[PDB]
Amino acid sequence: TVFRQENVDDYYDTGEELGSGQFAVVKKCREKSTGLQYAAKFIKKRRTKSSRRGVSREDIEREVSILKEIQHPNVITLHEVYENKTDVILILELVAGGELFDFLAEKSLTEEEATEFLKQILNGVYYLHSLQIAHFDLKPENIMLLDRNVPKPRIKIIDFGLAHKIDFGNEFKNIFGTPEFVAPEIVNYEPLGLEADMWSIGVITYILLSGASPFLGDTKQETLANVSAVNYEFEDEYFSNTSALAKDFIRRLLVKDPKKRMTIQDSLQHPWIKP
Ligand SMILES: COc1cc(O)cc(/C=C/c2ccc(O)cc2)c1
Repeated sequence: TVFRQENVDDYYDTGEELGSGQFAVVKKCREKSTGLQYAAKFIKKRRTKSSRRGVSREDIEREVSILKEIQHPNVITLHEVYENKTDVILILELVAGGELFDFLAEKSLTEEEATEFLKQILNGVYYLHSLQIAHFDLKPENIMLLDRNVPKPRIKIIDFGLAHKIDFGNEFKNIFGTPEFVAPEIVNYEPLGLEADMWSIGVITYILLSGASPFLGDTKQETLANVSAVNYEFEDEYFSNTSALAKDFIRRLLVKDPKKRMTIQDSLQHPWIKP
């Protein structure tokens, strides 16, 4: 699938940088014809068949295809896609309140503040999983606020760079996500499905309530070993005033066997969440 090959600079002006990663950088931008503001994600293309630098076109096309399907208040929307010899440039909805991760460093949240964020995450993931889309990269870095100066900020899931359609119940590919947030099946290179996202939600919930990462070791290999062994516990120093029902929600997500883990529908009916 080919994308728009006119120079993006003829149609947009760029501004402040919003984030940069391994092979991509995101810049605030403004469409000249409308004055509307977006986030331009420049993804570096691979320049040879067998290179390790840049992103393969198959991977770029999958991210674009997923983004084109989604329209939900808690997920980023795609506006346009351009390309040139060096980059694919996705013009994405602008979410400018910063990461949940940076918001988290400023506060530990109350259970109400946690559940207000968490319910929005669950609603976005419910939409995705209903479409058989696994995100495969859920973590505070990929949750951005619309306005960080309201008591209950609205959030959007970003970065569909690892997302896959799961039309056969599972996909057998390597997912090099962030060790602190990946499920045991990712660590063990097993077939992957929607369940991996539910584990990540359990990790996110633990962090929201405590400010601490449940599996984090001193090295990436320690973290991955802890994940595979389900080596976590609720430290009383951090959880002493957290309700047992909140701990129960987490416990039913941080389950090694994907088949025994709560699904997204289970998580919405769980007594901690269900109104
Ligand atoms: C590319 O690498 C990164 C790393 C990172 O920590 C954050 C971002 C921000 C993405 C983004 C997308 C759409 C928006 O509207 C606003 C931000 C990008």
